[PDB]
Amino acid sequence: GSSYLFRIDENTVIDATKRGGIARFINHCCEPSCTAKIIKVDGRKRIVIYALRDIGTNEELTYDYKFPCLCGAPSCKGFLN
Amino acid sequence: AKAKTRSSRAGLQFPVGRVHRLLRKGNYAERVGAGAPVYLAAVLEYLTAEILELAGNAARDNKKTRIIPRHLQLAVRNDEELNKLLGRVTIAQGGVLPNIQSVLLPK
Amino acid sequence: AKAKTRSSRAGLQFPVGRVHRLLRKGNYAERVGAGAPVYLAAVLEYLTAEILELAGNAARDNKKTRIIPRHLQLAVRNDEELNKLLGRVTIAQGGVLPNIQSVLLPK
Amino acid sequence: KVLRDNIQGITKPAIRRLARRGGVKRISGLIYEETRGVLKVFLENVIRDAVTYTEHAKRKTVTAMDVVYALKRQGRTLYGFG
Amino acid sequence: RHRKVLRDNIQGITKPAIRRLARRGGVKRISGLIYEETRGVLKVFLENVIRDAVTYTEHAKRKTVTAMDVVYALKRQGRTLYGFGG
Amino acid sequence: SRKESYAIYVYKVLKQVHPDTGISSKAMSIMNSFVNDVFERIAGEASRLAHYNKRSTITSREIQTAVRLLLPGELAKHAVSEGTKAVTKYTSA
Amino acid sequence: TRKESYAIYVYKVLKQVHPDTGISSKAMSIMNSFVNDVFERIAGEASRLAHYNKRSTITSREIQTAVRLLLPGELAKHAVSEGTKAVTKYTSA
Amino acid sequence: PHRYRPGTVALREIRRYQKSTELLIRKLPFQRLVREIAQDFKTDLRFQSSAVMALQEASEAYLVGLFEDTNLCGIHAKRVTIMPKDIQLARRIRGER
Amino acid sequence: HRYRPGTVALREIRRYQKSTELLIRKLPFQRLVREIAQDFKTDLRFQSSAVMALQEASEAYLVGLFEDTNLCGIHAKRVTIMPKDIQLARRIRGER
DNA sequence: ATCGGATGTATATATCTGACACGTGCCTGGAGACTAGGGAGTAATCCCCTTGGCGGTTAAAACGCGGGGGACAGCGCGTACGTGCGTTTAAGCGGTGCTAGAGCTGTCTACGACCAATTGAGCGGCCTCGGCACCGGGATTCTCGA
DNA sequence: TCGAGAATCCCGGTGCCGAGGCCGCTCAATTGGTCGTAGACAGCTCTAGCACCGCTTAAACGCACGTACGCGCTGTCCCCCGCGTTTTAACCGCCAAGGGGATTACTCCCTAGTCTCCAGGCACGTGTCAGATATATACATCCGAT
Ligand SMILES: C[S@@+](CC[C@H](N)C(=O)[O-])C[C@H]1O[C@@H](n2cnc3c(N)ncnc32)[C@H](O)[C@@H]1O
Ligand SMILES: [Zn+2]
Repeated sequence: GSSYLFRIDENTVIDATKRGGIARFINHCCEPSCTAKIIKVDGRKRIVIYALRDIGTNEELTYDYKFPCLCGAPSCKGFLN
Repeated sequence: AKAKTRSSRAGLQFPVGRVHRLLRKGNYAERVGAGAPVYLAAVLEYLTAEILELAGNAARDNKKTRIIPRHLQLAVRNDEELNKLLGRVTIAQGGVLPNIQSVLLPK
Repeated sequence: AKAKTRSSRAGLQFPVGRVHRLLRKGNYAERVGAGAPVYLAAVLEYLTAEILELAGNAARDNKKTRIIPRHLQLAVRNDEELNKLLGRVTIAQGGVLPNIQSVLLPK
Repeated sequence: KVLRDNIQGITKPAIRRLARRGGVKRISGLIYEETRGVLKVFLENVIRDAVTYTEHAKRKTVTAMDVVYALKRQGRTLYGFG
Repeated sequence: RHRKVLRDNIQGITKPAIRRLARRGGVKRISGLIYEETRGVLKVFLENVIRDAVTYTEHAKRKTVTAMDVVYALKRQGRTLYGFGG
Repeated sequence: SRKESYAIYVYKVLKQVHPDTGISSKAMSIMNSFVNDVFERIAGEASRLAHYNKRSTITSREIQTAVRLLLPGELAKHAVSEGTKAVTKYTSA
Repeated sequence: TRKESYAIYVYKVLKQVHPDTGISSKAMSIMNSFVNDVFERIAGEASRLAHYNKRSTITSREIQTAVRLLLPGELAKHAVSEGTKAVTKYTSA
Repeated sequence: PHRYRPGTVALREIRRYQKSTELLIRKLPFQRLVREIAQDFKTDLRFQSSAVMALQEASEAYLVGLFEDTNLCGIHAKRVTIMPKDIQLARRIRGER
Repeated sequence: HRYRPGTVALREIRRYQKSTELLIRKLPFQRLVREIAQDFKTDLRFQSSAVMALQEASEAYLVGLFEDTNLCGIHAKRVTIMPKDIQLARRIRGER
């Protein structure tokens, strides 16, 4: 019950069910605090998660997914989509 | 590691041959010690490594491979220590740090 | 005029013996020319004469014979082209130039 | 030929294009004569020390390094030209 | 003999001594919040000078911050001080 | 004529930290003129420390104390420790 | 042992232009320290200027072109004329 | 018509020009401005073509470093304009004139 | 008899601009220098003419800041300096 | 406009003091003679780069217009900084003691200058190709009048 | 709180040259030797910095108070932004030409180095004189009341 894939280009994904980094663990919130631009490092594209705003000490990060909203935020759409 | 090319004896990539020449026919003091160009070539390695780490770091954000001078001002002015070191300087054809004073931003 | 003491051959009161010593064991260049300490001792005569003209000049305005350091800041900051030369400097125990901004003066 | 009033070629948008890089929002129109009274003051200091480094070297061409030494004199530097 | 960790000697730069430095600058009315701000700007100026003033002695292998080395510390920051030699 | 530079020596440090990226020829002349500037501030400052103390040698101790005068804060502490790491490879081997 | 100064060579030029006027001991130490500072500005600037043209000699021509850089304006037009007067009166005499 | 409000051609052209490198003063009114000021010090001086651009880049990056200092000195008076009683403040603070 | 708000100050300015003694006292300033120098070495020993050279160089800087605090507080059309005036004069000069 | 105090400020003696201008001794750094020598001047070539011109093309500046908002004056409030009066609490001082460190002398060992003898990394030159300029479709989105 | 609008973003294809990779090739790097001398020792003398104490009071400290200045909130008008249309000179890409920079090659004369000399000027001991407190005072700016 978790969508542990990703997309680099439309042909291939980055799975994160069994393998992966610690980068998978951050969840959805419709208000963003992180995005992930796709950069290329030496012919193959890693996926790198920057920040948008000044995140504080132990301030829980967000991420938009852009394909309910259990964040508890009001200023959001009530679903994922 | 090696015997020739003193940099390789020290483990640097900057020449200790050229730096020991440029401490004598630059006329800085009478008699430069033998350890002195080694220490100086290591520091000039490290500050060049500290810039070109941060330069290509913000080359990746731009998404370009090679480093243009615009990436160097973004590596220098974004970093406080480097900024202090390069306080007076102007990097040619290098833009500015993108900021607006936030009074001027709209309501 | 004379033969000994090369300042007296030049007509200065600053020593050209000491200045020619301090251009070799100060390590400024390799080989200092013979005319070079003469020209330099004349300039250091003239700037010392330009200050001590204006220093004792403003000692007569405060009516004292000898020059205290307060007279030196009044000779330097009142000048128009010694203030540019001694721009960075702070003359120790020397006060400031007496001025008020004239908005603050009464009606 | 001996020229005058070339400083009005630093034209009214090109002061305001420069001022946007400083990040200013509204520019009162008296700025455009104060700024040309500042660029002329600044270029008189740089070129007169740049001519002096050529006059010593017995040349008739202000080369690239002789501005960079004239900028290193005043407390700026220029990385990029030598 | 006495291990005194000295703290709050900054409160000896007193409120009627920042008034008289204000007067020699030629300013008229001072706020109430200047007095805990000038001490923030005094402790920044003294930190930069003494850190260079110690380094000049620590290299010279002494335990005295002599007045040639304070003058050289001020000369490096472009605030030359005439009156103690150099 | 032979006008030397630090052109190839910067290039061997770019192909250590970022082994795929390149560098422009304008941003080579900045790093060629960066190294020519931190030289004259380190050997410029360590020609006063070996003159105020009436020494006559730029030893390897002044270039330590030149670096702790110029370089601010945590670039001083890392470049000092990059120095003595690299002069001790020189003295032993 | 002995510490040299510019104390006496100031003192003759004080009695030259103000022949009744004395000076203090604190305000001699400023005028001692001022002469040492105009030295290391001028001989500093006339050393880099010897290096930039790849000569190795501070001749009289450099200190004409180092006074003309540091000294701002009307002091430059005087102290050049006060120099070349005194380099003729050394050479011809 | 579709009218842009007074204020957001400015805050577009701030974010355009701060995200760009290239020269903002045209070169031919800077080639003939430098040759005006050099003609009062030494007559008939040629210029190397790099030594115009070394003067342009050190003057474009001076006036930008001036206009970042007037705009702090203008916001200080609760304004958003910049007047010439700001440039004559931000030069007087920095010890220029 | 309770002379006016403001003109004790202009009598206070003209006294202090025409005088040249040191304004911060000697003994509290000598304990400030021996507090700040504890971070950079322990048991230092200041030569006692280098706690004058740290005084006459420091209050000739604080005075030179209040001459540039006052020029920008006049610029905001008031006569009262404030801590949003000081941090302009340090920022424009390039201490930040 | 101007009074009435009035009160600190700047204008005159007094006279003591310890800062300074001065007089003896000496010593070390400055002056001359002259030596070899290399660094700079002075010719010479030579060709690279700057000055000049022009014929385009057109981005960009110059100009004028409306309209909008930001500056600036005014006014009123309320608060907090100044003024002073009264009162503490160190600073300054001078004085004596004490000693840790600064300075100097002198030995004496490591070590950088310098020389030649060798050479191999580094610069210049030449090929080459891919990273980015440079434009087109569309998708978002960023504002604003609906 | 939004649908039309438009600038930006972005992703694409096609082309350019300038970054990168080598080929030869010289001079600068290496080194392996001498050579004295700079710095590194201990060592010693001493002086200057630190610790303390008693005092004397100048200055900080606190409070009360009233007052003027900051601030905020207005309205105004002016002047700066926005934009369309016309205008013009920047730009690019030619040309060509020659001045001046750059190097080479003799040549020479200035100066570095060494020695021989000696008095300039350094520190010291000296009296003395221009100060700064110590003191009453004539009057400039300031103030409550008129
Ligand atoms: C992409 S994975 C996120 C990583 C996962 N939550 C973890 O920490 O292992 C998707 C998971 O996030 C949760 N999720 C998706 N949208 C969410 C939202 N808007 N608020 C809270 N949780 C959300 C879902 O339950 C789903 O299992
Ligand atoms: Zn939510």
